[PDB]
Amino acid sequence: HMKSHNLLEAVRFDDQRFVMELVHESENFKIVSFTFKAGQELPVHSHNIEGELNIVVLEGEGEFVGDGDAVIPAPRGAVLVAPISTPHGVRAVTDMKVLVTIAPPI
Amino acid sequence: MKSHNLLEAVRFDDQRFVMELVHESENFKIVSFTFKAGQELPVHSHNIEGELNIVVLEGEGEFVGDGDAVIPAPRGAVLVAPISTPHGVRAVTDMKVLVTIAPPI
Repeated sequence: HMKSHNLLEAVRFDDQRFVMELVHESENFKIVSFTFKAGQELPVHSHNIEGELNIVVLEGEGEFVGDGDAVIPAPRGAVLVAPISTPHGVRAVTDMKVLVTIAPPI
Repeated sequence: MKSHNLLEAVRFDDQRFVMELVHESENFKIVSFTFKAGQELPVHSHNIEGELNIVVLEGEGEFVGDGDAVIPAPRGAVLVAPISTPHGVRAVTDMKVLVTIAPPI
């Protein structure tokens, strides 16, 4: 076991690209955060396997990106749920942090 | 596939916390809980393997465990715990959390 992470207590930016940080990994799920400066992006991708992910916008605003660069607005508190095999990406409009939970883990 | 703006049209109930199913599949169950300040998701556990995570989307609270032990849960805090470890949530301010359970019970 049991533990907490204050994910907005101190965020880490990188001006050249997004920052990826492992929050948790077990047999049950993998939890990772992505911290973006405004305009940065986690490019659209997928892993050709079973399971789903959810992407929760913790801070800032952005877009959930998919197949053909199609976008869903991702305001703070928005959650995207998708199969891991479905192309997904994230684009930050403002400085932004998201949490990704993947189950089962890749 | 599908997105939910969980801080849009937030629903509170004066008498009890509001639980809303976000997503359910074989992989995980995703549920939101919306609390007025002072409301609580009572400490609970199920004797089965798996874990849950609780993400604070808005407001501030406390993650609650065995013996009423607390861990501050500011906005953006994430609790990860076994499903079998006693876990609850207490809202200090009006609060909304997202809970992901894997595998779902």
